[PDB]
Amino acid sequence: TDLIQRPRRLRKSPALRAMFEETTLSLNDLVLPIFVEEEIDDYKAVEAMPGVMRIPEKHLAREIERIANAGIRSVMTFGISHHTDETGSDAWREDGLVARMSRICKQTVPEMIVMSDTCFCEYTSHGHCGVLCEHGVDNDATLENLGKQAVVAAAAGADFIAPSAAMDGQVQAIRQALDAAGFKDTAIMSYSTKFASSFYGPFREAAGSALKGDRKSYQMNPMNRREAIRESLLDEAQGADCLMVKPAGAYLDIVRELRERTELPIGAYQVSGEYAMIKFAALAGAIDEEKVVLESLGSIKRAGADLIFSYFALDLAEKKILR
Amino acid sequence: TDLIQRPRRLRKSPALRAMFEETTLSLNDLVLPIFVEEEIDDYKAVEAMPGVMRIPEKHLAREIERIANAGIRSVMTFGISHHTDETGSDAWREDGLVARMSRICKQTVPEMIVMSDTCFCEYTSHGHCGVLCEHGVDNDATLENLGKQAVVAAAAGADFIAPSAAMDGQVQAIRQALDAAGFKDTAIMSYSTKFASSFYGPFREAAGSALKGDRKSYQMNPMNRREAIRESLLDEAQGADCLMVKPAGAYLDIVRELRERTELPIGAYQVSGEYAMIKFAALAGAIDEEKVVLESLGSIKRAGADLIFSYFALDLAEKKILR
Amino acid sequence: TDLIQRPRRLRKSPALRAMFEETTLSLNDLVLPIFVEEEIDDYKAVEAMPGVMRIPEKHLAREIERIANAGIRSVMTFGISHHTDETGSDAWREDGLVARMSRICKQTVPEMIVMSDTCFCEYTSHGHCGVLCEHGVDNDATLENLGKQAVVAAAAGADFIAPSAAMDGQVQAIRQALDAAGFKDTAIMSYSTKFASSFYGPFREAAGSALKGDRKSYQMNPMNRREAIRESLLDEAQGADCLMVKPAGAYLDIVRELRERTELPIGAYQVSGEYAMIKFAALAGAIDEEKVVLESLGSIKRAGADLIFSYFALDLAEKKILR
Amino acid sequence: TDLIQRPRRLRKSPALRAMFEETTLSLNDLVLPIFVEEEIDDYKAVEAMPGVMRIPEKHLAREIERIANAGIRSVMTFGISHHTDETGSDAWREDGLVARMSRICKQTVPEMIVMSDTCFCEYTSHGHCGVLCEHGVDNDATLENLGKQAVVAAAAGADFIAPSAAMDGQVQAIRQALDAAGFKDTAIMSYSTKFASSFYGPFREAAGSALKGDRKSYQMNPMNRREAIRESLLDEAQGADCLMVKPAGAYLDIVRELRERTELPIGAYQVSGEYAMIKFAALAGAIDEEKVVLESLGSIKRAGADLIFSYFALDLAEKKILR
Amino acid sequence: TDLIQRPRRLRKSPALRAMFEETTLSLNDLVLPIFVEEEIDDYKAVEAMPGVMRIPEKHLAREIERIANAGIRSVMTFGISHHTDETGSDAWREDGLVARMSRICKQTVPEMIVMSDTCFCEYTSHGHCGVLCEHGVDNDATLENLGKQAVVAAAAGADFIAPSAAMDGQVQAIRQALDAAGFKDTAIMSYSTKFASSFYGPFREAAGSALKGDRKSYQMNPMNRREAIRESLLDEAQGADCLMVKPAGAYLDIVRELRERTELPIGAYQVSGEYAMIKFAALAGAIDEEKVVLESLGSIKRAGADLIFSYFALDLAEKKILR
Amino acid sequence: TDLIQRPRRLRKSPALRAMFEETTLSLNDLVLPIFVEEEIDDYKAVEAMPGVMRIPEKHLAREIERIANAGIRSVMTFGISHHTDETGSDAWREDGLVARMSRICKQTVPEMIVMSDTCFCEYTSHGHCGVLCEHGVDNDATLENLGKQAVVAAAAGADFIAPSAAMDGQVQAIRQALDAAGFKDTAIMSYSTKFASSFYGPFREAAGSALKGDRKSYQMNPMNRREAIRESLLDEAQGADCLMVKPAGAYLDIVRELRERTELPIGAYQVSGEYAMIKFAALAGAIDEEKVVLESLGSIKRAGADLIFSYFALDLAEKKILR
Ligand SMILES: *[C@H](CCC(=O)O)CC[C@@H](*)CCC(=O)O
Ligand SMILES: *[C@H](CCC(=O)O)CC[C@@H](*)CCC(=O)O
Ligand SMILES: *[C@H](CCC(=O)O)CC[C@@H](*)CCC(=O)O
Ligand SMILES: *[C@H](CCC(=O)O)CC[C@H](*)CCC(=O)O
Ligand SMILES: *[C@H](CCC(=O)O)CC[C@H](*)CCC(=O)O
Ligand SMILES: *[C@H](CCC(=O)O)CC[C@H](*)CCC(=O)O
Ligand SMILES: [Mg+2]
Ligand SMILES: [Mg+2]
Ligand SMILES: [Mg+2]
Ligand SMILES: [Mg+2]
Ligand SMILES: [Mg+2]
Ligand SMILES: [Mg+2]
Ligand SMILES: [Zn+2]
Ligand SMILES: [Zn+2]
Ligand SMILES: [Zn+2]
Ligand SMILES: [Zn+2]
Ligand SMILES: [Zn+2]
Ligand SMILES: [Zn+2]
Repeated sequence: TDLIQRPRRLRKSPALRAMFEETTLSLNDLVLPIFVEEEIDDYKAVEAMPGVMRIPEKHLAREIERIANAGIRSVMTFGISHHTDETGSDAWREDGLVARMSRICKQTVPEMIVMSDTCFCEYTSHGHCGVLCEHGVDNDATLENLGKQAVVAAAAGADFIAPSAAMDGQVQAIRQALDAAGFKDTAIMSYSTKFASSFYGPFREAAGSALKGDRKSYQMNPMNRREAIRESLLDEAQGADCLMVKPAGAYLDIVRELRERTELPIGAYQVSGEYAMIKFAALAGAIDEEKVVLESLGSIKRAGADLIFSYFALDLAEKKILR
Repeated sequence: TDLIQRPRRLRKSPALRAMFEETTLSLNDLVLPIFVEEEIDDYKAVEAMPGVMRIPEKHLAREIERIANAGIRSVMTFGISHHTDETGSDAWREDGLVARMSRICKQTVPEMIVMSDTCFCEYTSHGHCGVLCEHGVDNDATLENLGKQAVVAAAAGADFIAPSAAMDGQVQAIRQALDAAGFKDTAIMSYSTKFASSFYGPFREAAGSALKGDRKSYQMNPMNRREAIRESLLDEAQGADCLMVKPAGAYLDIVRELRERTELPIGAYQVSGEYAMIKFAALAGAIDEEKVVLESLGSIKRAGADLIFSYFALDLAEKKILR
Repeated sequence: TDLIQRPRRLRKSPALRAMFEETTLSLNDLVLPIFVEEEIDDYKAVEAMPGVMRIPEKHLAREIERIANAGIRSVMTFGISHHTDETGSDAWREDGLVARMSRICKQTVPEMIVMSDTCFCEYTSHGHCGVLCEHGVDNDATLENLGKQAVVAAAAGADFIAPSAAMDGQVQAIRQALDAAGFKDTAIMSYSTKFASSFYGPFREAAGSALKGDRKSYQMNPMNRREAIRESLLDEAQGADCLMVKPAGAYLDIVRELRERTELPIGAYQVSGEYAMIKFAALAGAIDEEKVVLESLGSIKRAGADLIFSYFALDLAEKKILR
Repeated sequence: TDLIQRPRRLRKSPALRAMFEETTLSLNDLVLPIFVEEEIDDYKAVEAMPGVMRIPEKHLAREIERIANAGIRSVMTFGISHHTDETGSDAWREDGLVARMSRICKQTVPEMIVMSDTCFCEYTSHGHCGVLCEHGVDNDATLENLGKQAVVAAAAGADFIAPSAAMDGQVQAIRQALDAAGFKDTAIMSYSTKFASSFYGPFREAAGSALKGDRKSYQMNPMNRREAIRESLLDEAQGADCLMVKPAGAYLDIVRELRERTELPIGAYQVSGEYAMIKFAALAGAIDEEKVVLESLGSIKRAGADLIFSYFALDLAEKKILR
Repeated sequence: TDLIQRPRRLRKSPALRAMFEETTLSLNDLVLPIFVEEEIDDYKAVEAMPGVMRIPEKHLAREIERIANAGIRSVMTFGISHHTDETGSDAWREDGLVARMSRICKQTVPEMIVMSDTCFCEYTSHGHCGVLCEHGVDNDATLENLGKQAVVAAAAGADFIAPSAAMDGQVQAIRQALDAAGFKDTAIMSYSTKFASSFYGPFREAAGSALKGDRKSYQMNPMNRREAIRESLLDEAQGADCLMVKPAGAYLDIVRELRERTELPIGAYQVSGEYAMIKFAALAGAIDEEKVVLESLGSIKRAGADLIFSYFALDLAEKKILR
Repeated sequence: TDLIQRPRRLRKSPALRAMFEETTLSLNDLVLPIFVEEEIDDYKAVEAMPGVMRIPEKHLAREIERIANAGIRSVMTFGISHHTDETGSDAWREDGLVARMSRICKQTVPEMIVMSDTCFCEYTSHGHCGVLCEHGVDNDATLENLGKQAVVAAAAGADFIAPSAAMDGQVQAIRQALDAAGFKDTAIMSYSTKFASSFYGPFREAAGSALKGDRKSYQMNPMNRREAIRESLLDEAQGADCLMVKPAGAYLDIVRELRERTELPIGAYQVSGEYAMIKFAALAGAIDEEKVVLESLGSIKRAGADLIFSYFALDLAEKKILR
């Protein structure tokens, strides 16, 4: 045949493929989500997320040291509340679970970058991400509370306040609140593009969010690509230090489009449902877990993500699979 | 607070979200991959693909009628061979499994759009997609054979010849051979950007591909986004009627980038590993299968895919979930 | 003051800066240029390149093993000739220095990616990169000879034929000659954009190029950015597998502009003058050598280079500074 | 051979190359950095920067007249302090070294465009670019001081206040301060994109900055190209009259990307380490200093810089190498 | 008022404006059009072009020496014919005026870059730029003759063959004829975008073009900007070494649009009508000639022209106004 | 010859050329500049602008009726002052020449769109466009006065206030001033991109501006294309209703670049020097005035101008050359 162009020439050997690989994945690209349950004794297994367990608050010092020894540079904290109410007020109490998870992490490992999930669905009796109303989740009532929670977590040592409530103006609210309390240097990792996904079931079981309905009046429609970009750019305008796309696995088109529309770092969340789909397919012997995990995380990097939130990070770190 | 812009305004009710949904998915967007096994009597369950089964050649006429009655408009045929050899020559036999699958489908439902998968990994003793040589898979020898296969599948009635061998210049070779044989109107559905993915294990089980090594010397590197675009644009230059990204699920950044680089239709293959990942977490109770399938297929459409190859297509049709 | 945007927030600690670093450099990005001198016994120090030495052909098998063991994946071969003449014909001798360098490397480390520098300035009595004529360097006569050289270097095992003669149509000539001789799978690493730079003095000393005038009638003008892009895009049109910008150091605007104009891999040559500039200020105590080398190579990667030709590569490998 | 396109046609002679040269370099493109040491008698040689010497304040009138007679249109002043303290308060004293270097230059040569380096690393006991804190260099404490120093240098006659502290909001601070003191016409040359480079060693020896640690908590990461663009555009937003990339030699990709993102003039700093690398390689006889200097400065122009800060400017001017 | 942005800041002095000037004009940018009349003894003044005169062929050797000594690097030759006929055949006579003008210039100043105007309007009895037929000017018959003219001007030493006949495919015809005759290195300066302008009256007077009608059936419509770009891009596709916009003065939007659509060098012809307009208002005392000429030529450079054909070039050179 | 593409096909006849002409010029595209001298009796001829005469204020009613009867839709007024002082205060007197020229025009012809030139160079003793200072023309002292003049001309009936002072923030100043006085509906035609051209000599003689020096500290440098765009976009930001490029003839590249950077209407001024160059070349019989005038104005339209200020408009209108 007559072909000047033969893409296969650079695919002949492992060495050639290595030399021409366009995207790299390292441990530094990973942020590890940790679930911490207050007022409890033993680690609790999360059924829907094989390998994942609620860390007892009294064992957090031990765990964050373990995580840090594995090479993990960062964690995103999620608390399981034993003090849920109507407005999730435990979250903004100077000594509530939110403040303490941060405090225990920063005090045990000063160099650990601690990102504090910032919401109310794990602390409200109804399970919704804010103050409920005859209306639904009240946007501006919630903004006030997010700002209050932001200040106590910032005071507790959190490096990033990561608003995941999907409230309009959330970044501005929190930016205004941190600044006024003297936390002008505390960064905001905004879950800027957060879809009303059906992939969060395993996470709600693990973080114990008591929601019976859905989050469609605040988390955005999965189908809306132009809206997804607008969501994140409104947060860049508001001062966010880092932007994010969640879920990440089935939204790589969003990640890539966003990368082309901002100079800001972009995080991407490999959600619980993705973790779950890989784990159960591997358990059924249908796929090779490690190859599938590396290809998955690699694609997220390829699409333009600077940071990836992944429940596989520790195992990848300890088993020296990523360095 | 004072916010003029409130994305949440159009999220208040199901009616508002329906009005403002940017992407829609119909039954028409789906192409159904079918496994046909010659010389057998009972349908065989594919263990790695819960719900999928090999159709006995003797029952193909009944199954294609069933699919057509469900409202499925197109299928992609894959055969399980009982006559494999070194070069997979049964594939270009005027009456081999490949020609017969097309013949039966088109004779049974003349309006059925039949896409014939065009390779050899299912017909070779070594399980590689072409002629093995001291070299590895010999590109040009395989081009010769792919052309011969093309003419007999077209001769049997295939509407599209779909090369999945990942050989350079495969679209040009198939186009010349078809035109020369008087099949200038037969279309080419090129598996233009086809990654050396770790997500095809379930498929190889279902199709009986006898491969011990890998396809890394022809299928392309998962990490190479620039190369991915170049792979499809080369096929556009050689005459493909339709391009394709495979896998789809973890490659929607690629689908989006390609959509913006061509005016040609783009197919996306929701591969066996993606199907198994959904099926197995649904069976373990971790996710809602239907919600996850529709969100996954919807994402593929949102990223820019015009057609989606999906194993869930017949259930979606029969359960009237998509019309 | 009141600033919402504070770039300094992600600069506070080594961990934060590591997380947000946009570019990374690995050992894999580097290609090692090697000088091999036939008919000699002792390694010769190149005075202008502190630390570099000509490898005796008799010791090449030992040095290529040493480089391969350091983890270097690829080399670019340069010979010092003891059999120079008017047309540099030893370069296309089935058993000349050029063929032998490749033969030895590939025989010794089969997995070594061997790029054979393809020119004549090291084999001609006049030191010009081709056939001298009343005219100057005769483009088309040199094209003929470059093709012949290509086939014998491919015949000896070179993985890439790297034309550095700066002759028009050199990639097309080399591609036709290779294909015709049955080397359709041999790749071309074109020195596509190669400037008539004043930074090659150390290299000419090390390679023994016997040139009294300059190369301004073939190598291109350092000031011509539009022409630079056009030079590489022409080579893309002629089939090059990889393009290149040489020198790299003072031409990262060119690397960036080319990166945005092609999907092809781009190499960048950190030339001898750049190496000498770093080596000599490091020896005078003016800078920290290691910090400067890594920042320089990192910049080349940041600008868009996929591969970097660098004389510092073996020290970087052995001192485990890059992996 | 058959080539319609022959790039070499316009390279045949010096006249042709001259006619088609795309980029030009003149003396007007150069700004000369001068080091002035107070309370001293003799010129002090800078070991790390051969040819460069600290000018005794009492000899500044003589030197700026010499510089101006050579054709140099502009200088950037750097003072060596004999009055260093905790906050570098000498810099904002109406008669401190900063104010006097400007005053002596503008009064001796009224047409000389004087740019005043605006920072504190040459005036602080610790050597850091601002007010130190338990925290590190205090951003907003430093902004106040930069504004105060800006007003006295502006009052002393400086044409450009050139903030090189790498503090967020620095341009706004200084713009606000000059305006309020009635210096609304005084321009700001912002070191808008200033990297935490390893190429400043020779400069710190010459300007005597007493820093033991590093500037990584304020000067930006060398590897971050998207961040580099954002840095400069934030300064355009803040009112800067001219933008700048420093270092310039190994950041030509940054210079070019920035040129494409703003209508503003862009300066580029050929730093001390670059000056040093060229001087020591030339001293070792490895390169031709003049050819290498002109090619270096030419590339900076080629990449998009309107002005170039260069320690070679005077010699280039006196030796009538550039006009 | 409160304005952060004050463009006036960099306009305060001649030194500041010199520093920030974005475009420069040198003697090197200019090409001098020369009129040579065979069989005459005295230089003839062109009334419509104050200052321009026809050079007697007998004095051409003296004038080309004069131009070369002024520092002019290139000329465009135009002959006044005493041997005109129906097809302008003296133009392709091995020893006709066209060949002789080149011969004399190149023999006298070998380094002179000689561009030979390539047409027939100066050699035909009817004054049209080619072969007249029942049809009008016959495109393909004129292509034949333009090729023959090309080879004899190249044979005489012309560095560039400049077709100004406005015939379709003229660059391809001239390129084939040159290559075939062994002139593969002769360049083509195509008058690629050449408008059917009303500004050539002075030129026709000076060149003696005997035309009674117009050139509207070959030269293009002044109003057609899309067509203008298409005209030059077609010549790029046919191999031109350099493109051109003629006239220049009232077409700088075209120059700018073309600059952004090609990487090729672009010439711009400051035509006779533009020269006469400047000369006559300068003579009537309405404008300052020198200031207007430099501003006009500067504008042409600012718009993107690499070379400018200008009748003012020798005065500019001799009066040392441009170097 | 073999040419699929023949641009000449659509040039064969006047009908074809007419059908495919891309740009049109009509009378509606023209605004006519008128000079009105107060306290005088007879029309005064402008020597430098043949055909142009100062209209005696007492004859303005007659002239604007004549102009309006010719089909002219608009005029730009310029007054010749008999009451010049230090600040040009006649311009903001409720009954000064500025207010009266507008009043007489709008009252005689209510439908006439009257644009009022808004500056001080025709009313200041020194001839500069504003309040002089030890500094030069005081920007903000001038802004106050421009606002005051804007209000009286707006009150006098002017439809457009056209600031031609080249003061920073001029549009904002005037927008603020008109709004506060209740002239929120009065439009601003900003001479947004106004170069320090050498083409205004004839205009200064006609409008009698007493300037001995130059306007280079406020009108912008002719060579600065990026600055030219920034000038106009700052005015769009400030609220200008229409933008403008002056001069227009030699700045068609600017006009085209601006057209691509804004949705705003763009005016272009065919200045006095252009008018003068065409008139004197025509008088000398060197060019055809009408063909040259139509081609000139046509090019300005072609480049992107919506409106053209032209001294030829009335003659073009009366002679029914444009309709
Ligand atoms: C290409 C890849 C199959 C393989 O490599 O085995 C042709 C079939 C694509 C679908 C595979 C799947 O669904 O996993
Ligand atoms: C091209 C230029 C070499 C020369 O002109 O002598 C091939 C080698 C590139 C590397 C030269 C270096 O490292 O200086
Ligand atoms: C093309 C047009 C000449 C014509 O049509 O007479 C070749 C010469 C261009 C320069 C003409 C001028 O300077 O007016
Ligand atoms: C976003 C929404 C979670 C929810 O429960 O709605 C904040 C946490 C994201 C992680 C979800 C996951 O991993 O599935
Ligand atoms: C920027 C930072 C200098 C430093 O010492 O950190 C201000 C001066 C730039 C010149 C540095 C050089 O020339 O090396
Ligand atoms: C702009 C500047 C005129 C000046 O005299 O500086 C306002 C009027 C423009 C018309 C000038 C002309 O027609 O030459
Ligand atoms: Mg939001
Ligand atoms: Mg392919
Ligand atoms: Mg080339
Ligand atoms: Mg900054
Ligand atoms: Mg043409
Ligand atoms: Mg302005
Ligand atoms: Zn929540
Ligand atoms: Zn296959
Ligand atoms: Zn060479
Ligand atoms: Zn500093
Ligand atoms: Zn002609
Ligand atoms: Zn004025």
